[PDB]
Amino acid sequence: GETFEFQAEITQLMSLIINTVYSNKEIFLRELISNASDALDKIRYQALSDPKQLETEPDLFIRITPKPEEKVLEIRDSGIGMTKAELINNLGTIAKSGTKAFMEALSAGADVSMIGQFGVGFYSLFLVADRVQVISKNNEDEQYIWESNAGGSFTVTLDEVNERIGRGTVLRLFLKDDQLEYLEEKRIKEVIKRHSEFVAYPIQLLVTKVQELEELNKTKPLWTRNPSDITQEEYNAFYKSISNDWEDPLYVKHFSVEGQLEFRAILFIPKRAPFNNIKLYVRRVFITDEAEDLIPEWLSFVKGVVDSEDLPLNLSREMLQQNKIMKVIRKNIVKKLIEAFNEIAEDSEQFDKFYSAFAKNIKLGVHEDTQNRAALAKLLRYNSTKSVDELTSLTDYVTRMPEHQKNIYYITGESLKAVEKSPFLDALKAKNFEVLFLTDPIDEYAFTQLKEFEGKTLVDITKDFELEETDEEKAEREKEIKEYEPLTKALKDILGDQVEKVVVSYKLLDAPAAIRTGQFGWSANMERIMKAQALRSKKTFEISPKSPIIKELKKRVDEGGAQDKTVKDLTNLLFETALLTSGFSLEEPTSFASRINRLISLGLNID
Amino acid sequence: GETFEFQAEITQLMSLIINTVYSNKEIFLRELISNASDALDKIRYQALSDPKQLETEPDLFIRITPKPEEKVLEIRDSGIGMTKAELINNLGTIAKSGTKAFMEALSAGADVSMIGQFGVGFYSLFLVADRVQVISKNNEDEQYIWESNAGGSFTVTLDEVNERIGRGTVLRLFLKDDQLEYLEEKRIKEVIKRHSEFVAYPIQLLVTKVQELEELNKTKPLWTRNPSDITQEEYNAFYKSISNDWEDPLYVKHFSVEGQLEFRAILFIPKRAPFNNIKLYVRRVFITDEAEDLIPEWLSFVKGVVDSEDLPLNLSREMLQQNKIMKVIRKNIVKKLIEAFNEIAEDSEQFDKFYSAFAKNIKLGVHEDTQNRAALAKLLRYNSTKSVDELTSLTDYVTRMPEHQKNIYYITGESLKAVEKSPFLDALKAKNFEVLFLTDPIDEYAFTQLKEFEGKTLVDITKDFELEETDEEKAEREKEIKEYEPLTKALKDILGDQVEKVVVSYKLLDAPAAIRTGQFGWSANMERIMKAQALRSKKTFEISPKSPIIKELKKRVDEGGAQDKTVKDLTNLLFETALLTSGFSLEEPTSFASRINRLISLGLNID
Amino acid sequence: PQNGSGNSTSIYLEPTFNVPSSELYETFLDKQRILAWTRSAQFFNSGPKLETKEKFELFGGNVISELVSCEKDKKLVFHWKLKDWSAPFNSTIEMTFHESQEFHETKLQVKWTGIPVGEEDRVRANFEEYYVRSIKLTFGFGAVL
Amino acid sequence: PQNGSGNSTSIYLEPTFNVPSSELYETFLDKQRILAWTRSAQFFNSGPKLETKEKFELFGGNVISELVSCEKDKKLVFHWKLKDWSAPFNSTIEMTFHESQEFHETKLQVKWTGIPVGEEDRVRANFEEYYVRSIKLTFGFGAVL
Ligand SMILES: Nc1ncnc2c1ncn2[C@@H]1O[C@H](COP(=O)(O)OP(=O)(O)OP(O)(O)=S)[C@@H](O)[C@H]1O
Ligand SMILES: Nc1ncnc2c1ncn2[C@@H]1O[C@H](COP(=O)(O)OP(=O)(O)OP(O)(O)=S)[C@@H](O)[C@H]1O
Ligand SMILES: [K+]
Ligand SMILES: [K+]
Ligand SMILES: [Mg+2]
Ligand SMILES: [Mg+2]
Repeated sequence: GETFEFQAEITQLMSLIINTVYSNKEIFLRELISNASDALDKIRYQALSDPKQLETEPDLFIRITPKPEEKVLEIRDSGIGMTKAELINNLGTIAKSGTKAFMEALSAGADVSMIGQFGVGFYSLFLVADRVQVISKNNEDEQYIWESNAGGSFTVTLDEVNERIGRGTVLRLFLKDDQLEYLEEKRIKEVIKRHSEFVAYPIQLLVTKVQELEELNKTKPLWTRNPSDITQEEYNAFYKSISNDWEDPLYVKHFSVEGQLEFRAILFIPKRAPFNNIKLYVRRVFITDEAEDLIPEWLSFVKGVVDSEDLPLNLSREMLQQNKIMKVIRKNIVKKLIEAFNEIAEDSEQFDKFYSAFAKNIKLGVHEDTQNRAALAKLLRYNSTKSVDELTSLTDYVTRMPEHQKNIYYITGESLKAVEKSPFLDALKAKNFEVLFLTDPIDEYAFTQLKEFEGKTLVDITKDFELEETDEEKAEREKEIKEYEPLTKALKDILGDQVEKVVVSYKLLDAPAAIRTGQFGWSANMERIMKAQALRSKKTFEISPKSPIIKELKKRVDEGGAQDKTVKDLTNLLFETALLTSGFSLEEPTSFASRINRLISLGLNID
Repeated sequence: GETFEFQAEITQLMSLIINTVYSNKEIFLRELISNASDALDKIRYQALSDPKQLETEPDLFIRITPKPEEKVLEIRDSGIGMTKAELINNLGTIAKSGTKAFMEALSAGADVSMIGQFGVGFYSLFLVADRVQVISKNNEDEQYIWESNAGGSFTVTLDEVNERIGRGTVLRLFLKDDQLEYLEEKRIKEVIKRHSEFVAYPIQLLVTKVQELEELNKTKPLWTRNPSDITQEEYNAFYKSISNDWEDPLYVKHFSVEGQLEFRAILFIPKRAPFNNIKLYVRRVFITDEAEDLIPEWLSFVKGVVDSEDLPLNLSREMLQQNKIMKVIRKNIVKKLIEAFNEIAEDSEQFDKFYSAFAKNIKLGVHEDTQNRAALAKLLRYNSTKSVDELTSLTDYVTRMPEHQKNIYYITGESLKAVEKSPFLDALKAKNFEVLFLTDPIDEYAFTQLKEFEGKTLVDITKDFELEETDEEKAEREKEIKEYEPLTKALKDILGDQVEKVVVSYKLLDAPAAIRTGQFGWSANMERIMKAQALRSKKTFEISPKSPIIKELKKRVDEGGAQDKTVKDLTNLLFETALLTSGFSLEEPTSFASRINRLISLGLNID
Repeated sequence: PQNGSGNSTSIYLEPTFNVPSSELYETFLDKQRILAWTRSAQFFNSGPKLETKEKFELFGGNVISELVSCEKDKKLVFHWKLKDWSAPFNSTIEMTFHESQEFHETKLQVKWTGIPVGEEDRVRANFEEYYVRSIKLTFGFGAVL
Repeated sequence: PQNGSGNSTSIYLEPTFNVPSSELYETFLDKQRILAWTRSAQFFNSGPKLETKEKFELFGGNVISELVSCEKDKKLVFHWKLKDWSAPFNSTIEMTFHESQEFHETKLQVKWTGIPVGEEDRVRANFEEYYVRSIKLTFGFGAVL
């Protein structure tokens, strides 16, 4: 067998890397700024041992000069520069990354991290330009010109016509006739704000007015510092830079993880719900913001950035390959945000503004997420019969629980006024049982999945549920039910199939009758919400044996008026009235209004 | 100036193309099958001129042989094969694509389209394998072995130990110890079902039971044929192959566009709403299904595939670069689907099943889309006072319009029973004006953006709107209003700030009073829907001067009972009763139920 | 080698439904109830419910299921079959009821065997769409969000 | 060269609001109404409404606007300013009312000048969130879906 080294076709590899690698055309600016940043990290590293190399050009900056009169976009940097041998080896060879070679040559204990590791990022500039004119100047060499028209060969010529620069590299990009948009002020600022916003070196842009120098990276990244030394106004300016929001962030959670996977994430909580926002950075370079399994949907209300160095970047640095470390970051983000939510709960003044804007998000997490369902339950705050003045927590609900109460009672509705005076509270108030108030449609969706809190089962009072009772009460209530048995039979066959059964309930002290949904099914509010969604059961008739209306009803039945006209009309009127008090929207509202107009006319002595 | 040809570092280019190009690991199988398909397209092309080249191996197939006892995944193909010179030039050189060179050498008028155009897809197999053993055999050469361990060089040896194959290429992939998942039956079938489902050649998989040959591409793509020759059962099997749905597609729209941009799209309409599905193919090869703006959100209920050849594929063929031709395909998809919707509307029996499942999607398009807002309006079907038996169209609503009606009247509500007997219809029925019935919450969102249909302005009868009237009626109605002016003033200051004004309306013939929302604002149903969303004004009191209740009310006011206890209690009762009839969910239902229990007790002579 | 077909596999799901065992058991047997959450059903027998060893077509005749054995509110075993599948392929699905009186829920542990290897995700994802979410929205046996 | 700042630009939007000109005009002036749809406002004057040449801070003092001229239900001109912007940068926004009685709507043509070049999308996207959708949800001046 004969051995052959692998080869590569150069005339076709250039077309594949330039045209069929990078999706967006504006990515060419991100690679040139990154290369300028890497160059500024080499000369700065040499300044730690020999300051003479830096005194040639002490000002470290990145200057961008658009020229509409010449259709040339110049990008000047004061880095280490490239020698004649480096222009033909590092810049003239595909996949040759001199920046990565400089990283491997660093001493043990260095603190200079660079981005250049592939070696094909320079060729990305030809997406918007036809020919490039790279002007380089190093301390240990002369000033040369690197000119190439994206063909097959490049020309290296001793610079004898351009300006004499001290140190660095100048890149003259002859943009295409159809790519002249990158010479405008708006497009240049857009790419830097998108990809090179947190460069460690000031990026200067020559803006004409009179020509001025515009600093496009005034905001510095805060993930390189400890969260203790960072003040509050610094986090506010950082939030206003990563996001277009105008208000200050309500809360900021800056943590750092080390070990097998290191990443520094600064997560902000806005003041109001924005009804992916987590950006990913790799060494002061924006990668992408389309991470799918990075943060759950119910948690997507927060913003911030995540800087890491172990992310498997692809050739274009526009997306992350399929890996197993993203779910590790996802768990850490959820863990730190839940712990951050507990820190907000420690201050009642701050948690009020947090809950008044992100209540739906917390309740959605209990409905969707299961790993931290019990953890997010500590954040749910609702009103009750004993807390009509403030939003009480589920933990405080257990503290006020008597020794004989073992069920968390709650009630759903459309608003607070519809549940604070509901007749279903008369039974629990007589037994001194606190009942939670639910005013949002998503409240029942959260309790449907929780089902328990600190060993107490969630029980909806609108559903058919039995309450604690003694043998003395059962002996007196059972004999009273059978006396109303002909009445319950009379109320059953009159309504027809509208209800499943007519029973004598003792949980009603003031209302003469009410309607409760069947157990194991949806509630009164749930049926109303499901039928009211723009993108989108069994009832029980209960009567109160202590009200004078029901007492008069059983009298008319015993007289022989089971099919009497007045009894049937009064039963249907009381049935539809109980639907309104229970929260059921009655069908055919004109039949109800017609019966009301009759009683109104009879009240006015109008026959 | 000295000129230097561009070079490439081979030892690093291999690591970049293999590791940092392809996101998913399963993509290695898509490239090998595509290469096998290209090989089967070269020998088949030669069969058109010389059949002797095909008689060596007439059976054209792609055989995949997993071997768990050896950790080797063999992929056999009966293509043209590679000679010794081709294994060292086409397979040994990076970015060298012998398939693309064969395409450029085709004669004028050929009908053989291949996928191989880059020249780096072969190297993708090393993502899951350490060393490869390519066994090739061509007609004009001998059988050789191409072995390479993804290092820096490859070995070419005359095959003298393996089996003697007729013609084609065998690829033995020594998978990694952690990549043994690709040797199972489930993972192999998953990748073919995902990427190589519509290969023009049968893909055989050696499944052990006893070893059998499993055909993984039994379903053939229908976009290569004309839509006329394709029957209905072929479209049903194609829909069940592209999507996991079990039911037959309700409608199929197969069109083809030529010219500056050619693409063949077969779009299916399911039977029910699935509460991106459009796949993109390039020459019988799946590319991606994550198109951002290929189809609007309101139109995402349809499924199907789109085959094109002008898509700017990237190096990994996993996504499409930013371009301007996708919006051209988007307009053609919308145009053809809207025309397809009109074809469904021609058959009343088929449009009933289409509207009963995709009514919300069509109404959402009128609310969201503006370019075809008037076009989608022809598909809206609702009930009316004259169409209580069938869903009438908006076009038929104009045909039944009298010569004096110039406004489309509609009403919103929770269901059909709440709007079919509403008292707001008594005025329009007296004038013989048809009124549309709206039962879905999204109905008002569609009419809020349409605002007009065939020159007729959409008018909601629940809002304050003036109706046609003559000078004779205005002279008799104006003098009657001022007689009820003390009554309207009495009803105003009693309710307080609950209503904005109390006016005497003549649009009520049976109901004594009703509530209508203020103009320019939300309606009664809109306020109920907005407050009932899980993810989330002004009223007018109108009285009827022909009802005996209002006649008795003005009498009590003239007697001196403007602040009488009976009058105030009756006004509040009539006001809340009007809220139920109009569709308003009144607050504090116990205060209403308490007043009903009083009239119930007074009706039973209970003091 | 010889041409044939692949092997079979098995999956296991536990979709929780808020419905008593009496109503949920009759949901998969009452022909009037079946036509509600399926919107397409054709029964061979003219009986009021499903009997033992009774075949019936669902979803436009594409789904072929047969009740081979069933216990009183506790077990439901069907021979599930798809029209796209081959003739020797016959899948068996077992439904076991677990009524929890503490939370008023009901866990329906589904053991589905006989499924082809290339048909795992097709019948599992659709089971949460045509069988789980369909019943939860038609009869209201649980919230969907 | 010298160090300084960039130039300015101008944008034009037409957010349609379902509200009469009377209510919409007073919405941007009534201090009680402004605090509703902004949830944060710092009015320096002790008057019941906004007067000519009156500065007021919005959204936690980050937004600085001043009514320099206003017609009667027809024109609203404000000197909009952001705290993140430089001192010489002062933007001007003009609001014109185009209430229509046939469709029962009102088109508020907004001509916003003086915006920095690197602040176009930041003030345009937020205008549809803090100014357009905020009023449509607080007072109900149009449906949001
Ligand atoms: N502006 C510059 N100043 C100095 N050296 C530069 C400059 N641009 C590029 N280089 C050098 O040229 C080499 C090749 O250029 P690149 O193709 O950008 O390599 P790269 O930056 O490592 O690749 P990526 O895609 O950015 S990881 C770099 O490794 C640097 O050593
Ligand atoms: N199984 C095969 N049988 C015959 N020739 C093959 C086979 N696989 C690869 N080749 C040849 O080897 C060349 C180089 O392989 P590849 O890297 O796959 O090139 P390619 O297929 O054009 O690149 P892409 O990514 O598929 S566009 C191809 O152009 C073919 O001519
Ligand atoms: K290079
Ligand atoms: K190759
Ligand atoms: Mg670079
Ligand atoms: Mg290939």
